[PDB]
Amino acid sequence: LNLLVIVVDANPIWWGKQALKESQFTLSKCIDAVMVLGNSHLFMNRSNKLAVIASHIQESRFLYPGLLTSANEVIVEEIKDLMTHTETLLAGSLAKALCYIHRMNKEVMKSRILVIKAAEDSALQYMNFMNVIFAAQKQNILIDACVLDSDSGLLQQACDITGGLYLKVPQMPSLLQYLLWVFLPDQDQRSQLILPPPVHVDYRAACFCHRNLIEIGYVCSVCLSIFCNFSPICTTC
Amino acid sequence: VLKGVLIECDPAMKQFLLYLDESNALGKKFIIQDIDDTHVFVIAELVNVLQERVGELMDQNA
Amino acid sequence: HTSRPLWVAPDGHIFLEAFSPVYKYAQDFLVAIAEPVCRPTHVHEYKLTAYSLYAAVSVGLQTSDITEYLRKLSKTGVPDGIMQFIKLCTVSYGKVKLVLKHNRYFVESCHPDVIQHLLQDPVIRECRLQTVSFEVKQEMIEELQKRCIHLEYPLLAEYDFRNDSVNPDINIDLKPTAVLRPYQEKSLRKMFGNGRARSGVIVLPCGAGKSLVGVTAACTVRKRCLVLGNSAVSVEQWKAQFKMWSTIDDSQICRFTSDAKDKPIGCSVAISTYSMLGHTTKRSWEAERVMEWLKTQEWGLMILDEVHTIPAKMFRRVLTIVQAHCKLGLTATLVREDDKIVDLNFLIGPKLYEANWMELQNNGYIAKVQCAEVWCPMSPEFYREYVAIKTKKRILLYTMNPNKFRACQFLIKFHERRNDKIIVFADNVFALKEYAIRLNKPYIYGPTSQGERMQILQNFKHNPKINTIFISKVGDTSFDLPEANVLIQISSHGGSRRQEAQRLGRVLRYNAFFYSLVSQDTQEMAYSTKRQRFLVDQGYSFKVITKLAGMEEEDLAFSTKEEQQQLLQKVLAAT
Amino acid sequence: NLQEFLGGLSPGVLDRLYGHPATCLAVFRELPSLAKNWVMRMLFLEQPLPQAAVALWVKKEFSKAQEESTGLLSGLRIWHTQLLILNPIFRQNLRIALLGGVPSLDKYAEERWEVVLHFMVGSPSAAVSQDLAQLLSQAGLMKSTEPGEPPCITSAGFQFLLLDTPAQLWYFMLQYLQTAQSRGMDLVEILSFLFQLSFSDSLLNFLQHLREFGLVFQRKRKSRRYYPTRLAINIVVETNYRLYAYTESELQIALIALFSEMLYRFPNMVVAQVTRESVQQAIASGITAQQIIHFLRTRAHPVMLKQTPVLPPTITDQIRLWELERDRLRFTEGVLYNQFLSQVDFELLLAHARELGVLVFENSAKRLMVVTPAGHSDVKRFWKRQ
Amino acid sequence: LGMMRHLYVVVDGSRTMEDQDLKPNRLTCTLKLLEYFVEEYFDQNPISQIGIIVTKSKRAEKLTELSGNPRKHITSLKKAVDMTCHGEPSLYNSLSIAMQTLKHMPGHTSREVLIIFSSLTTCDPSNIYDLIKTLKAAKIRVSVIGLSAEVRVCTVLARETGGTYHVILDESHYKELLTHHVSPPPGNTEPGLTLGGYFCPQCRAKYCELPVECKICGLTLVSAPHLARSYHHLFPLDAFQEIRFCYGCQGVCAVCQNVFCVDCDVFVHDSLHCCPGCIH
Ligand SMILES: [Zn+2]
Ligand SMILES: [Zn+2]
Ligand SMILES: [Zn+2]
Ligand SMILES: [Zn+2]
Ligand SMILES: [Zn+2]
Repeated sequence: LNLLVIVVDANPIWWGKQALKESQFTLSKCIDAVMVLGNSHLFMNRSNKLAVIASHIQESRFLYPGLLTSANEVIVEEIKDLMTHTETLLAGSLAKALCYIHRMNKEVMKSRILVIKAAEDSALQYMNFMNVIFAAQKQNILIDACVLDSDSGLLQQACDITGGLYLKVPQMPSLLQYLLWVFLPDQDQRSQLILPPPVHVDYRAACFCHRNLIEIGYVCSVCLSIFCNFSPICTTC
Repeated sequence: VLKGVLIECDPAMKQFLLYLDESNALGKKFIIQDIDDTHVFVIAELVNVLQERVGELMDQNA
Repeated sequence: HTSRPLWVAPDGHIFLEAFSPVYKYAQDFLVAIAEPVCRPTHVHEYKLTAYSLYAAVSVGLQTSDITEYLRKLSKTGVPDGIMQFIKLCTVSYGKVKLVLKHNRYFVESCHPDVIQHLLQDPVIRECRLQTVSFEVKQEMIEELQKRCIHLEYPLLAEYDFRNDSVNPDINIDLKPTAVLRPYQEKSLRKMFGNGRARSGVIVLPCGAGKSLVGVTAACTVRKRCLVLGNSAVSVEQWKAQFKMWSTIDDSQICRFTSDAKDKPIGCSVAISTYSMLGHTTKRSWEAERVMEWLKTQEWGLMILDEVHTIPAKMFRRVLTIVQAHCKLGLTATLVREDDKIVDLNFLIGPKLYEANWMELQNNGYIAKVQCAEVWCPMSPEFYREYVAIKTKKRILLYTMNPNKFRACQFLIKFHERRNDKIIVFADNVFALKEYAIRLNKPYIYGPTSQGERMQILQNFKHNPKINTIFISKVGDTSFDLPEANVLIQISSHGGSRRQEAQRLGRVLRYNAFFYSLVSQDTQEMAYSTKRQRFLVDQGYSFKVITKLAGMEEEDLAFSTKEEQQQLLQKVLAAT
Repeated sequence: NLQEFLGGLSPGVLDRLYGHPATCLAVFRELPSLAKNWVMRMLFLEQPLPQAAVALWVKKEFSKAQEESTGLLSGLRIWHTQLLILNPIFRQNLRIALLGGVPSLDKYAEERWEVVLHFMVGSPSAAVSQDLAQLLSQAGLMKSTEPGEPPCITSAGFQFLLLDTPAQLWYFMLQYLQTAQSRGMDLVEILSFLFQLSFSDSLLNFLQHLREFGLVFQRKRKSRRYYPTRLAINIVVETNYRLYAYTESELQIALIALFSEMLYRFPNMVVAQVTRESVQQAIASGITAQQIIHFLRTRAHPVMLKQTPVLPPTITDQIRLWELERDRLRFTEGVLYNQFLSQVDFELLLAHARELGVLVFENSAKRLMVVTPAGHSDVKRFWKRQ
Repeated sequence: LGMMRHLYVVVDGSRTMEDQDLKPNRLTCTLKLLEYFVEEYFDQNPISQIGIIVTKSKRAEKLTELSGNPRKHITSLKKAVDMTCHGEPSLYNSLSIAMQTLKHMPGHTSREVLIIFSSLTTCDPSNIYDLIKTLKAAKIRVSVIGLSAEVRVCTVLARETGGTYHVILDESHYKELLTHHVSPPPGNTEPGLTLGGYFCPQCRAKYCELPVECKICGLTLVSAPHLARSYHHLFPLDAFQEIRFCYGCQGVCAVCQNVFCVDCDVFVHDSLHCCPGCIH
């Protein structure tokens, strides 16, 4: 019961930018906030599970499945091995997240995925990122998300299709207090608490040639491919 | 001013106890004073021989 | 030791786990070997009998095919009293054969030393008059089959119908419109085993294809069939089934039910009743000429519908009046009181196939029945007299219960608001009148007619205005009751588990569901658990409803006590 | 229950009870639904949040679960008002639990716990240890009323056999802990030792009692450190009333024979039957039908734990309906008084009858008041003295 | 795959709509399954439309204009449950209303008319057999679902224009016949997507949470996640070949050479619809 997969944004280009920005919030002061929420999920019930995924560039390693002193010393040594194409990939990590939930749901459970996104969104994976949301919506898997600086437009649609929460933190070093407040309770205890409501949804699409975010465009009538301001003929078939 | 152990039961089972009062199956003065269509006052020394008579009626429908 | 899903008890009892991966190849073995006792959803329980192995070796499996496939599906090792009993009751099958040729019965053997042993029993000598034979008397062919089992040399009735050269093979052919379901194809595969027909009993449900297997068995032997039914309505249906799936002209499906008599002498399929063929009194002249014709022509594949009434005293004299090679018995409920179904293993033959009742429900061939036994408390004015007397007047007192009246009037209203078709089965015909005129509903009283029996039965089907009907001991057979949806059985015959599996057949012909009203703390509680004694062996779950879904809030009759005191002055006034 | 025991306790022992890996995680693991959230919310706080905030942190729907949570959460004395800052002994040690500051182990545990349960049945292979026989009789599940060569089993001992394997152990330690205040040691160190086992000199003597039921494993006759077992963490049933049981342990067979009847016994399977005359044979001693249903749902086969609701509903109320045949004719004791022509006095007696809590039944036609004989000696004084 | 559809649904309002052999009102069983039909239509068809016309007393009245609102149709069918249903219907008038405003749709669509007909008699003031020559010219595909019988003109109307004609066995057969019409048979429109909760991008006309077109500027406002579900049929994913440690669940694709398992091979192809190794 209550399996919680955390997908951390381990983008080594954005985290190195803040490591020299002297903003007093590095990666090592953020993975330990995942480790405390990882440890605090293993206390609210006896039979609770955990899985942490790290989103590198061109790689996405599982962290925790390779008492809590053997559950935190693995995530410490794996960040020490993974952190030693200038945009991160997120849909490859949520694809492994839906694969791990589906296997652990075969050995029995309500599950949910918490994404801690840090860098800006990559619109080049919108055709794949939207597939893993409907694959998660058909199994009632919540996709919660907390963002650090910039509102990811793709990630707000993940929390409203599935039914999760979207929360923009205003402060970097108070990350753990938001994580323990709105993402620590499960789906059933969420109905009995007050959470901040979603404030905005970023509904756009992408062209099939430029993949730009369009608000007014042209769709085909048989292919349903949305296009930019040309509309000569159906390009696909 | 009389002394007697109380019995509450189903009204269907209550008429069984009034039947044993006017048929002398166990003794003469079984029911001291009927009070209600759910409660019946019986004497104290013949309760256990009454309990086996109800258990006989409960076992004629096995 | 964790696969191989059986357990062979040392007396004989086979517990089969219906969750193993090899269940479908172990259930299709134990049907051909043993007979089913109980079949719940998880663990079945078969039983090794003497007659069940005679039906085993009649099909192509030998005595070394059975004891070598019990070891591979054992989980224990067969415990040496099943190894000996299988070897004993299978090496003595094909030694004595009862064959007839031109209207004379003959006991035939091939090994001559059996005839040197069979002709010293003092009753086999009373039926008389390599290949050693001696002619036996037709009139006491029943006692010969009793004694031949009594000394473990049983009689088989395998008709070898592909080549007989005496009988005029008729043009009965199965039309390509009657497609038969895979449980019917499995029952006919055990009958026509090695290309030779076999006299057995096939137990399929009535709403299931009980009649199509009869027509297909007549379509396969293709000799002079003879169909028997219990009622004059049942012979009106077998004509209507032989015209639907068998392509026969109207000049060959003759009936013999004493009302139309469409030239019954000189035909190919004769559909008659019991107590027409075994009518023990002086017959009419038109019937005397047909029974003189039917007594002198050998048939093939008699069909005896409603097999459970054969072991009576009159209806078992039929099988010695009419001579037939094969004898198929089609029923729906094989159980019967007085212990005479073991008697039926030699009047007809071994039990061929029994349909798995929970499997036909799970595949959609039979309606998913939600059994329920709502029991009603006794009124305190009525229990005053129920414990006073013992002599048969208390049967009226528990069937005319005022609190049982409120559970029938509520259950009728609860399904009339759902557009369900209600049949209220109720014996004890005085309770039929005082139930069906206080709700103003039609009732088949039993001595009504043939005319108004029909018009009440057909406005019930094709009209959404008439919704209920109050039958009384009429629908206890294979009648043309028009597809009820619920069935509120009120105080039927005493302890017969045959009847409450025939009332169930009216429902499966949750989609449909039937009730059973019981006045609690009376004799009827003991009866209603003796009648579910058969239905729990087909996996049916009988719930208990103590209080209904708001019975005290609608306009139910017998509200006050002054209108409840008048009914006791009407019921107790009969005596 | 655990929080039933800790609720009736002084604050002078709970503050010294809170060790770092043992007790603060154990009480936190048993908090009902929402109390686990408030402790994690103010775990990192230092200034007390105002008292009106936690009433507004829930919806108006499910507002009744708010007070029963904090009634327990203040009942164990985790916070106080402080004007709701947590206990400094509790907040510090729970933050230590968030990273602050071999088949022989299993087969020994089952065969050593089974011989404890075999003492509660008739068997010559009983647990021969005289300290355990006096331990059970003061707990109240082994009646003697004599010296006795065997000890008997009372009605509460029959209910102990059908409790769950974790749940029967918590009832067993609660009677060990309630009597150890005057015969053993302090309650603080023995209770915090069990919670540290879940994940002085006198404490070695308590270890040798766990050696008898099986929660530790010595293997070399009282060495330095122990070895915890799987006990120290804290069959099918058919529509035709048959239950098939794939066990071969002799304890589990006789537990079926309390409420069933045996009709075959293969190796690795025992088939029994739940009948009317066998459940009522168990209810007559009192193993009442709410315990029979809980016995089969915790011990169910994997093929029963499928898409159907387990313990199919025809058999789960037929055992309940066979309990209610004993429920007819509930006897209760009383004394009557009648035969008074005064039409006010039977109404006058109501003002002197109800306030003691002795009246049983009330009538309105002839107004039969019935009093228990324990309260009859004083109502006869009021009638003669006006 | 399928194309755009502009489907009218013609509902009978005759005297015979008070008949039994259904739910106890024949009209309210039609309106019950139609509200299920509108919901299932817009889920297998993202950018289509539905009009609903009724016929009563030799006249046809357009109950709802042809618009792709999946809510405005259901709240109008719930309003017309208590219709009086007097007189005999018409089939020339209903296919004239459903032709004067279905002739002007663009030619790259599949214009259709579904007539649910309970009455037997179509009393109409003109000849029907020139409409069927006109409906065949306008490429309209008229299909009829009949009740209780088989009218001759309803088979000529179905098989000449190109539709089907079926008759009801029962209410279970009626729900099965409507589910055959939700599937589409095998040009560039201008929509505007609806960022900011639900606003309008062309003229800032705020309204409720609908995929309906703009009532002011006339632009269709669709939700881009709704169109995203109908992908993965075009450039779909291929199957794998099979002969321990996995790549998806961590405990064989021929594109990127990534080993999967049996529990992953059933999940990538069926529900995930994208290879988890191919996204890297
Ligand atoms: Zn296209
Ligand atoms: Zn573009
Ligand atoms: Zn606009
Ligand atoms: Zn895998
Ligand atoms: Zn790939």
